[PDB]
Amino acid sequence: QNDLELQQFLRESHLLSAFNGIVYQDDQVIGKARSRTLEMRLNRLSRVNGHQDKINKLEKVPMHIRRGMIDKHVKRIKKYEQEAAEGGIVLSKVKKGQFRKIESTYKKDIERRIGGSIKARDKE
Amino acid sequence: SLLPPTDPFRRKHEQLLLDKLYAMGVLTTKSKISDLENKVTVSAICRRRLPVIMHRLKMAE
Amino acid sequence: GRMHSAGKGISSSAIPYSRNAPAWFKLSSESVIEQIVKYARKGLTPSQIGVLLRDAHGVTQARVITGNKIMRILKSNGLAPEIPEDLYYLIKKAVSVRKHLERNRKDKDAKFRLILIESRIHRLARYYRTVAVLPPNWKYE
Amino acid sequence: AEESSFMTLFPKYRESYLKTIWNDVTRALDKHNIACVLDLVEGSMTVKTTRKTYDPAIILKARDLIKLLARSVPFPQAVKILQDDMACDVIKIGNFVTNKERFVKRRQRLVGPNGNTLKALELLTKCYILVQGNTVSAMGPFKGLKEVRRVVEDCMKNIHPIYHIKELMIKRELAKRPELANEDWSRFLPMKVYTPFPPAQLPRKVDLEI
Amino acid sequence: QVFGVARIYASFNDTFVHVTDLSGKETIARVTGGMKVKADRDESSPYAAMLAAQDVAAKCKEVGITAVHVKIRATGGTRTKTPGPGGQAALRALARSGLRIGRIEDVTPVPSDSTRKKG
RNA sequence: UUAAUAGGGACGGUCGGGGGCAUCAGUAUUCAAUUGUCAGAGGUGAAAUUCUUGGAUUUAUUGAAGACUAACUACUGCGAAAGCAUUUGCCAAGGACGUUUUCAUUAAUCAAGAACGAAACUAUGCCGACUAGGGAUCGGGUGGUGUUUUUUUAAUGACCCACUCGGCACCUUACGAGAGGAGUAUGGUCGCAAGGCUGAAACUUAAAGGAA
Ligand SMILES: [Mg+2]
Ligand SMILES: [Mg+2]
Ligand SMILES: [Mg+2]
Ligand SMILES: [Mg+2]
Ligand SMILES: [Mg+2]
Ligand SMILES: [Mg+2]
Ligand SMILES: [Mg+2]
Ligand SMILES: [Mg+2]
Ligand SMILES: [Mg+2]
Ligand SMILES: [Mg+2]
Ligand SMILES: [Mg+2]
Repeated sequence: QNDLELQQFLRESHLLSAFNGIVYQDDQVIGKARSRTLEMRLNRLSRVNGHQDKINKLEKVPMHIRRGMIDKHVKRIKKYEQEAAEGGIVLSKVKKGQFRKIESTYKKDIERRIGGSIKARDKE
Repeated sequence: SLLPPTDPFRRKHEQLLLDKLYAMGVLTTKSKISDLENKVTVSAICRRRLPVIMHRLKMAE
Repeated sequence: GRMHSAGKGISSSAIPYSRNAPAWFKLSSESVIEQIVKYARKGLTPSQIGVLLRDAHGVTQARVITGNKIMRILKSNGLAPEIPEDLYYLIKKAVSVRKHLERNRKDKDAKFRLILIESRIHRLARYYRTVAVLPPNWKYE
Repeated sequence: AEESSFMTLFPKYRESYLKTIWNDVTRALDKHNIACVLDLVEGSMTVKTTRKTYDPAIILKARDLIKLLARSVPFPQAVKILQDDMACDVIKIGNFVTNKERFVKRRQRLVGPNGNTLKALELLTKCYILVQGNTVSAMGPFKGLKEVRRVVEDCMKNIHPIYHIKELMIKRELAKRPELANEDWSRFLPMKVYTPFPPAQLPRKVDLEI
Repeated sequence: QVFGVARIYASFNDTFVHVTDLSGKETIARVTGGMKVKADRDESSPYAAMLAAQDVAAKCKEVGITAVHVKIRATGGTRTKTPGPGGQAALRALARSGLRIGRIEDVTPVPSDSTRKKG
């Protein structure tokens, strides 16, 4: 549990697969995988002491675009969950508000735009 | 930047680019590699034009 | 609302609103009474008697047709059970389970049910003793 | 030269997806001179050899392909089964434990939080793994399949897969150093009598008065 | 055409190529990958299976058989139900050697109920 | 006196992988008996260990022993929970439904007491005395309809739609007083610790080593 290299590899496995033996070592990893790996690490460390508003900020997007982006992404998740439900596939648990992190989330960098969840709905 | 940080090739080329740009005068300092993005600007190149350097040397008002 | 169970069934009979005999019923009130007496003499319980009369003789309800319940009709002519019918059946279900447990000593499930059946007997036996329908000294087995 | 044929039924929900990709499936199998049939009335997929079939063992791989497609495997991943190196395996997991809650927790352990454990195992073993119901479906090279079975079975026996993920990471590094090839790697790896009749019931207070 | 039965047992660590008469009582030629290689790591390789298949094919032609029925199997039991790499390679080699293949079937032992403890 | 959309019991066709005692089958594992052939077979990342020309592994026929009940297997069923998956019979038990059958308040919640009863390891769901719903599904019942079905031997279902009671869950909705973390510094206390080649000190001392 306290092994940094092992825990880092597991959390970052989704990015490494998307932007790909497997080059998980820091010296071997190159390209977008390096940039996305470094950003994820720094965000993880910052979350402990930095204020929630300042540490994470969604990139500015117009409303008609972001609501469209969220709607299409939600439809993709529903199809992914329904298809697994119709089959026997077991899926990782997700909290109620949060969006499930499908493969498209990592490749398309959707989270930086739409965010993990709708903060307004979480607040109420 | 996307090359691994300990790569000998990455460090060599980044220093060479810093070496060259400082010599031209586009870059004021050689210390920080991030300057290649933040402090590389058209104004930096324009600031080395002959009329501007005359102004800074006080050859013209 | 089942006791000793989690069931919530509501199946039951819906006694009709009107308390008069049906118009289509055209049999004498007395003749029903002799019909009741014969069945009890043969050995049927009051619940069984009502079913036969209702199923085959058009007796919707003995009280409605005759003005008195089957239990009072039988008692009026000397026919009365030694113990109430509901307690009468509960004791046998305990006896049958106890007989089964004697041969099957590893049936732990039957042991659990015998507790529920016996506990129901104690609650019912308590009630009748309170009303004096059952003699106070009476105890189950 | 009689034709060898294999048939596999598929669920109705997969009818829509199979219909779209059938031209791709036909094209992929046509390269090996294997004929295929998709019956949407009976809900079955059939693969058969033709007179131009020259590879005797390809029909077996085509049978595995239709099996994978019926089990909700995407075609781009399923089509790789036609390669010589690739293989498919199914690991039963329902028989290891008798408590339902323990079974679910151990199965969820295999997937891990956010799928991290499953994705890491796929990356290290180079296998496509799908955990479904009481079986674990794996597709990939033979060396990878053997490793996947050990982790999945050990997971059902209360050995956390994270230990196997760490063990797989170290083993790959060890394999790349020649001096220790002959040496064992164990040092470097992480380590009264029952009564049938119930007792009587205590009388209530009202019973005592009676 | 005289027909035999080529019983292939493709394990992860080895491959058996065994040809027998139709009854199966009379063994004709049994060759293993370990017989055809110098290292234990290479017994299960497709190369070792191919060498075994050709030698069996040559022996079968000497006896008189010209065709065979293939019965490939894996370890089965409570272990994997999938044949190893050698089984596929051996099957291809037999066709290349010139023996006609009659019929192919999977006869891996599939237990109805494994001897595995639930506790 | 009513006969609670309180409770108990009765009867009718049912439902269940509920329980107990026997019984049947199955492929697999292990062993054994014969059976063809000959140098390897299992296992590992490599090995070591184990079996083996007295025939291993493997092939075919046959027998026995213990365990188990694959695929069908489902966000399905039963059970108070723990738990329960082959066939057939017996023993009692149970749920819901149907009843114009019966007792007539016999009830609810319950500290005490009574019965049954290696492992964890990333999770999480506002709560309630609380409204109206949607789809799917399990068991029962009523009605409609027309396809499977079939005919004076007996039995006599499956599917589709509508209603309704009771369940396992899912997605939604109206209402409600429900009354320390992360660090930094240390003239204190208690511990751990530096060094100078070894031999080698009372001996400027051998051989052999270390360094170079
Ligand atoms: Mg009532
Ligand atoms: Mg009842
Ligand atoms: Mg009944
Ligand atoms: Mg039964
Ligand atoms: Mg039974
Ligand atoms: Mg047996
Ligand atoms: Mg059994
Ligand atoms: Mg069932
Ligand atoms: Mg239940
Ligand atoms: Mg079965
Ligand atoms: Mg309902």
